[PDB]
Amino acid sequence: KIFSMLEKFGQFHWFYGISIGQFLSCFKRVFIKTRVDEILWLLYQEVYCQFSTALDKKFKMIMAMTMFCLYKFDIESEQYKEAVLTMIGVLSESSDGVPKLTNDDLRYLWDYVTTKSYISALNWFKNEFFVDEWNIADVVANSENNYFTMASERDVDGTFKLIELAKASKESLKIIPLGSIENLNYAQEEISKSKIEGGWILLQNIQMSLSWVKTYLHKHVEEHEKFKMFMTCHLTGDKLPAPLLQRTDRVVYEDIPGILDTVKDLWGSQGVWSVYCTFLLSWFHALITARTRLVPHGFSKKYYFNDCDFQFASVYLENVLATNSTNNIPWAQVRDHIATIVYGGKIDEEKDLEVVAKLCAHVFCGSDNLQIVPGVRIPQPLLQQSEEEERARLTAILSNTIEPADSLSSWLQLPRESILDYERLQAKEVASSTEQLLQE
Amino acid sequence: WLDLYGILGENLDIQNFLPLETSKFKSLTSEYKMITTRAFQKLTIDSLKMIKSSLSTFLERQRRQFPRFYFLGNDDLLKIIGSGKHHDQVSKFMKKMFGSIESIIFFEDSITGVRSVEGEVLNLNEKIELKDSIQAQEWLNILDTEIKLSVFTQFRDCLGQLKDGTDIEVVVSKYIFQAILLSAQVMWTELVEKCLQTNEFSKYWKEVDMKIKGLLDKLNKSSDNVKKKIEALLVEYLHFNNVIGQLKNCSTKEEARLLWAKVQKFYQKNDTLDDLNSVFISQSGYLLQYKFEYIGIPERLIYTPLLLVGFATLTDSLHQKYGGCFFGPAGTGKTETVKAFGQNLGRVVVVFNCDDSFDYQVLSRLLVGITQIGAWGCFDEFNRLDEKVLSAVSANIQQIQNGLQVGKSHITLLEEETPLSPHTAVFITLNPGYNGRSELPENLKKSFREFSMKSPQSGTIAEMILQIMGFEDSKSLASKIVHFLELLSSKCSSMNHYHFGLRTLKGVLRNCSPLVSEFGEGEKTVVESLKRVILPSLGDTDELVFKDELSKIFDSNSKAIVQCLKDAGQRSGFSMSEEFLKKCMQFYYMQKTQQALILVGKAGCGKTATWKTVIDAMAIFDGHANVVYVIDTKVLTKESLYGSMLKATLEWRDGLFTSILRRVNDDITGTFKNSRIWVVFDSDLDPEYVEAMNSVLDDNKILTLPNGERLPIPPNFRILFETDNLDHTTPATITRCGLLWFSTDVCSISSKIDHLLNKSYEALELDKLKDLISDSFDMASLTNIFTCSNDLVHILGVRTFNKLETAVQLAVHLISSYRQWFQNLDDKSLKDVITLLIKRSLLYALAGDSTGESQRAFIQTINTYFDSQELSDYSTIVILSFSSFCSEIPSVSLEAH
Ligand SMILES: Nc1ncnc2c1ncn2[C@@H]1O[C@H](COP(=O)(O)OP(=O)(O)OP(=O)(O)O)[C@@H](O)[C@H]1O
Ligand SMILES: Nc1ncnc2c1ncn2[C@@H]1O[C@H](COP(=O)(O)OP(=O)(O)O)[C@@H](O)[C@H]1O
Ligand SMILES: [Mg+2]
Repeated sequence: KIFSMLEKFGQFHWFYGISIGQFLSCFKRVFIKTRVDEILWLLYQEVYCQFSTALDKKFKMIMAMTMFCLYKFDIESEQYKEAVLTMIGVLSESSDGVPKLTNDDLRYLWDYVTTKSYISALNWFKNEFFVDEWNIADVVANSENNYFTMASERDVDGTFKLIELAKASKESLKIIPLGSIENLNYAQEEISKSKIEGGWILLQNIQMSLSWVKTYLHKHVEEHEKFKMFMTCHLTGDKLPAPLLQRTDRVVYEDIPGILDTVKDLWGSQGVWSVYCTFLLSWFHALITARTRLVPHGFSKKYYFNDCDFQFASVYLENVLATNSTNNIPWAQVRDHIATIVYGGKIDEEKDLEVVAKLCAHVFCGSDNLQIVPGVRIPQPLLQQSEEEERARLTAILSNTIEPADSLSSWLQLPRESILDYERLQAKEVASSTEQLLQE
Repeated sequence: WLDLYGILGENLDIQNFLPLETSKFKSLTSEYKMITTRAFQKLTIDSLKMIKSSLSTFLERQRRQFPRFYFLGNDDLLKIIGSGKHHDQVSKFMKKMFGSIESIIFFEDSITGVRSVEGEVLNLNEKIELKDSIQAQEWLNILDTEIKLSVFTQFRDCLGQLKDGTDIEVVVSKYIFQAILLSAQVMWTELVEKCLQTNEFSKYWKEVDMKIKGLLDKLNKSSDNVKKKIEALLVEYLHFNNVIGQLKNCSTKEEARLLWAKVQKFYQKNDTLDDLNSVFISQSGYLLQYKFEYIGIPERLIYTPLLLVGFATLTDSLHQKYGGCFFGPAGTGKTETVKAFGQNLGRVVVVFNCDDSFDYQVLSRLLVGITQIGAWGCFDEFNRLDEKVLSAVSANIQQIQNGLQVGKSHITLLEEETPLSPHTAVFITLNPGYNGRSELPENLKKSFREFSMKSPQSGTIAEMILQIMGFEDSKSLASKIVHFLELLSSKCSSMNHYHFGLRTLKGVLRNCSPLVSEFGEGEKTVVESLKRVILPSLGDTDELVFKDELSKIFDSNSKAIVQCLKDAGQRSGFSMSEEFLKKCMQFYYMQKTQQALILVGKAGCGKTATWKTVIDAMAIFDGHANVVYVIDTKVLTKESLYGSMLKATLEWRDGLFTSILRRVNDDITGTFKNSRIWVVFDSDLDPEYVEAMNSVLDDNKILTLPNGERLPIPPNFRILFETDNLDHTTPATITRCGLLWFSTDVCSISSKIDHLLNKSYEALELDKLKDLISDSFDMASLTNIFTCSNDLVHILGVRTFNKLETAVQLAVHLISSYRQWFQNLDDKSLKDVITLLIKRSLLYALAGDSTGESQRAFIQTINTYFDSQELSDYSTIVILSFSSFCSEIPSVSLEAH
């Protein structure tokens, strides 16, 4: 059943095709890492963790929801299945009706969906059933394969994540972009060299040398343990070869859809005042990246905010704090620079400039007590503490922060109706896909 | 031969580098000496071109010796290395290798100084002595160092004088512009910092105001060098006055400090013993180092808030050795912002017009050219590169940035290790969201910092520039100009080529600058400039909208040029109508200031006639000779228009346009000294063909070849575009060109008929026949016939205005053929024969592309619209009497086989 689902996803998009070697390797890894039902449960968790990273966010939640549906329909009774069907129906706006009262999880999801929290309802299945997730690092670490390919939408790249992975594993990359004869020749020479004594190689934009990819890369993957190959492709580009794709692990790098998760990621990617300014910058970047995905009302267009903007704003903050030791830090200067220079260069519309200026005014007000989100308040640093204690305090105040189910509107300070429209459209598409998928 | 003898036959210890090439040179020298002796008493050129193949590595090493040779062609490299003792061929390449330096002043085998493009003279601190045995690169290196040292010495002297308390009006007449600029800006930032130490700003505001008034008063009585110097100092001093006024209007101290941190501040170190690195430029906390390269007297940019924010983001990008990226629509000030930033940082920015023909090797060669020099690279129109090339050069750009950040000495690009100068940087300016342009991959876009400049501040630019010419009323006039442009953009028919951004305003200012000599500094001048720039590009109803709005928002001889155009039209046979002469006036007044012009209209509307007769009028008016190089754009491939690099041996083959540009640049025979050169692109305006000329069309006036050559565009070198529609033409091409729109035909039917008859008669007693043919073309019946022709069904639909070619040519040719039997008949018979023949010609010229029934209908209507001899469906003339086709059929008896 899971295998048929996976080839249905492969029918949906050319990047999501699944071979039998990967699935059987996953089945072996299940035993590598009431007994038959427990084996089934570990199978479900391992296959979800492995094949979630090969899909973008909508297909992630689609597969998570239909897989939890399959498992619980096997385990539970018929009334539970009818309740799940009618709750997906009211999620899909196809069948409207209250589910039959019986345990407790269904009540939680009923409270999630009656409060018009569609995103919470979609992600509640990931919250409850699947208790593990895999990033790029976990995929590369837990793979016996020798070759990797990475796919992402245009105007977003995960090359810096692979660079961070290489620095974490104390390896060496060799960025060889594709597109010209000299680059192809140097790629062949480096491939031979790093096959005969090891080392990592990363190939950029492999969908732009498709003839070379179809010949040389196919015949080389077809035929040192400290050697790895990374490839970068686009989801909306040309069709990569199926025999090449099924022999390489596939990872889809997309921005983290959460807010507190983005703050935690940017905080884990790293005097006292530099730590405070880095914390505020990470919060600002997470909030603006959460806001930029609401196309019609969050911004006037679709804007990208990558690690380069965070790096440049952090460098500017360090430069200001080092060159102003009098501790009367010019918050107006920092606000104007970040809202106008670093994060505002990409912005072309004046209303979006106004809203980024308002966001910078909210996050960099320079007050002793700042309520950056309606739940969490951060104090200013004292004059008798150190860097380690400040980092511990800010990590503790991040851990105690709990993201509510209404964080897409209240945290971004936006009207509810646009959030209702966006979440309703997203949930309707996801539930229509899983209703077309689950019945067959 | 001279180049070969210079590189090998004259220099000592230079033949041992390549002994095989030395032997080949000796054999060719013997053969050519024998040939020259035989001539003094083909194969040689082929042998020379063969032995240039081994000279490629020698030239590459020579370019490694002096890195600025990368901006020169191989032929120019041969010329400069072969200049063993002449020492004049080297001076002609100063503009190619430096950009701001035109030639070197020589005085009795010694270097006195260098001269800028604008005529400014920079005198070196010490004269450079040249010996016979020295080759080019050593004394070019020491001249390069001496230019920077001289610029610093002049800056230090001017800054000491300004610290001494003297007025700037006495020092502007003594030093170069860059020294005055840097010293004045250091004094300005020191005085503003001292005023910021207190709460007092009004006294320095008054001081700066009366300094500006004194400079404006002394402007009118100064030489052209002093005129340009004073104008640039007014640009900078108006920036000073705006900043001081903004600081005075500030309510509190903290916002005053923020506003001060938002603006450039040029300081000077007092402890470092290195003279060339004593000046550092501060902005928003960051510090950038001056380079003291010779700049000259450029056309300085008005310091708009958008320009200041762009400078801030460029400084923020270059503090981490990243790239500068500017994205937005056309005519917004991206490349000019980059160039003004470079001129503020004391170095000439080298601009590259990227193209689809720029493959990985070409772009990487330009990268190793500019990183070895240390120059700043403005990759103009970076979208035009292919996506594969954009992906491929990402590694090279990343290596450049990594070497700049980590302070590495060498970088490995194109399989060769070359030194990395630490003063280099990369800038790109691109226009997203246009048809037929590639998209930058994210792995490349993460190496640049983009900054949107969609909306410039045209009001401030107009106000300050009109103040610089010295208009009595500037604020109200600039506000009226900007409001007029906005309401003209809002109240006109929204067709694709109506663009009213910054470029047309700036063209209005360039047209108003030399028009005050005849209209005076006032509102009449600006309304005349507005007419002369904007009216030729508007339609018919939009012309009425323009006139009504001009009368609403603004209150309000050239006989010689009209006489010259009338004479030219009489010689060419055209008719000086109202519309034709209006288009001639529009083209002449628009080309008087604008170099590149696009002529747009229907097929056969009068474009070629217009520009040919205006060129004839200019030639007969000024007396200057004129050459025209009409190039069919889409007939030739891009590799045949600009040139292609032969990948077999990495040589450059000139395209047609580049060959014409090189021929007009070199000027071997001296005949292009006082001539105007028009190059006409009589084809469709393909974006891929004419956006490779983007740096050519705008104020850069330079053609960036793939092989690094930088051919300057002479002022007397104008480009004409002759097309039919602007459906696929991007606004980047439209705004750079003064457009001339042909809404209707410039010629009436009768005038076209008369012109065709006179031209055909000139292309051939004759007087009586010509008079009878002219009288036979009865225009009163002709217009009815032409109006009745519009009701037919036509295959290969052509308007009836352009069928007069066929009719007139057929009639004249058939009359000339029948002229043999025209001396033995009566006048009435001749008139009837000519009338019948012209009726047949008109039938087969107008309805000849119609069916049999339609041709019968048309021959009936041409019979009833003309006593005259009746033309039938099978009427003909036999050897001179009327007959039919029935009696002309020969009997045919075909055999079986
Ligand atoms: N003022 C005029 N007086 C007489 N003849 C004229 C006049 N203007 C145009 N013509 C005639 O119009 C005809 C077509 O015009 P013209 O040669 O200018 O075409 P064009 O603009 O070059 O067309 P295309 O779209 O083919 O480039 C020519 O034969 C020319 O003689
Ligand atoms: N202060 C100024 N700021 C911006 N542009 C100016 C200024 N003064 C004059 N200009 C004019 O604006 C034009 C800028 O062209 P630009 O937009 O840089 O070309 P591109 O679109 O290729 O970047 C130039 O033709 C220049 O004459
Ligand atoms: Mg540009």
